[PDB]
Amino acid sequence: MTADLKSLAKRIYEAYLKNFNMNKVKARVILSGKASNNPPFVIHDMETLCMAEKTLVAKLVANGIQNKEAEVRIFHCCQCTSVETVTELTEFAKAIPGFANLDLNDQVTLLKYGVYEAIFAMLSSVMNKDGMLVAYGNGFITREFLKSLRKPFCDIMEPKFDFAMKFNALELDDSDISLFVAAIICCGDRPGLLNVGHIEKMQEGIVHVLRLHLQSNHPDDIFLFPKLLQKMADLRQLVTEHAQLVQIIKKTESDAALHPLLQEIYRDMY
Ligand SMILES: *c1ccc([N+](=O)[O-])cc1C(=O)Nc1ccccc1
Ligand SMILES: *c1ccc([N+](=O)[O-])cc1C(=O)Nc1ccccc1
Ligand SMILES: *c1ccc([N+](=O)[O-])cc1C(=O)Nc1ccccc1
Ligand SMILES: CC(C)(Oc1ccc([C@@H]2CC2(Cl)Cl)cc1)C(=O)O
Repeated sequence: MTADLKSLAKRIYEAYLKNFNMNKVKARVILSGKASNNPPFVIHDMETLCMAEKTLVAKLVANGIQNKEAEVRIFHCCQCTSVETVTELTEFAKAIPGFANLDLNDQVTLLKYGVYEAIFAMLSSVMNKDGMLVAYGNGFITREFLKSLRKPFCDIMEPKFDFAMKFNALELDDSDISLFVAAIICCGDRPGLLNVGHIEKMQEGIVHVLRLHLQSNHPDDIFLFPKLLQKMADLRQLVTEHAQLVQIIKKTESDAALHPLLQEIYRDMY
């Protein structure tokens, strides 16, 4: 249990709560509705989509996407939410003791492979069996409407709902997700890592606080730590399959222009 570790556990917790505006507590209260009778605007078909797109009429006109196919509009603003999460993650990583001290090539490498493995883990916080919160909790896209899209777009988010359902069953709080996300970033297994030895030292410190933190917060889930280690493996597989589907859609779809920042991350990944 010790004391210095508890401080580190909360440095990682105070960060995250500061960099990620949408956490599990806020999301879990919206989906519960036990704090407001003003539910979010549900998006379950093309009509509700075009309605919700009436608000964001400026972002679409200036971006030249107003008259694009429905699938290209969704996975284009949704692509904009990941560019924001990558920025927040880059700042959250600074709170990880030892990360700012590593070589820039290693920092860029760790974030290059860990951003999406964490985007999908945190994405589960705003997901249930029927949909996921969007627009900072103001909207709610249905899990079925995303499947109703034409392939391959309909095969993009369904795997995320699959992981989220099994992941959310572990019943973690932001205190646990923070350390978990920190462990994802500190992974000495990423390809091309220079000082592969030091990063392993930094990962052991985080993974150790995570094991002790889970043992202290979820005392009855003896094997919660092994379960999370398995989830880290599934996230790596989930990102691999996802990144492969972006390259496929990047050439076979002449109307879906990938974002520049995300274009560098997906380059020569898996
Ligand atoms: C993304 C796609 C479509 C819309 N829309 O039809 O309004 C909105 C968004 C979105 O993420 N908006 C947003 C902006 C700023 C902060 C939170 C959410
Ligand atoms: C980001 C947020 C919202 C929208 N939108 O719905 O108009 C678009 C974006 C965005 O980043 N679009 C984009 C795509 C490709 C290259 C640059 C910018
Ligand atoms: C896509 C990925 C992540 C989020 N998010 O968690 O804020 C949202 C979206 C998204 O596509 N939102 C959306 C779609 C359509 C209309 C409004 C908002
Ligand atoms: C997690 C998420 C939403 O996955 C995507 C989805 C769509 C795209 C864009 C449209 C093509 Cl396929 Cl060029 C890139 C990444 C993201 O990275 O923002």
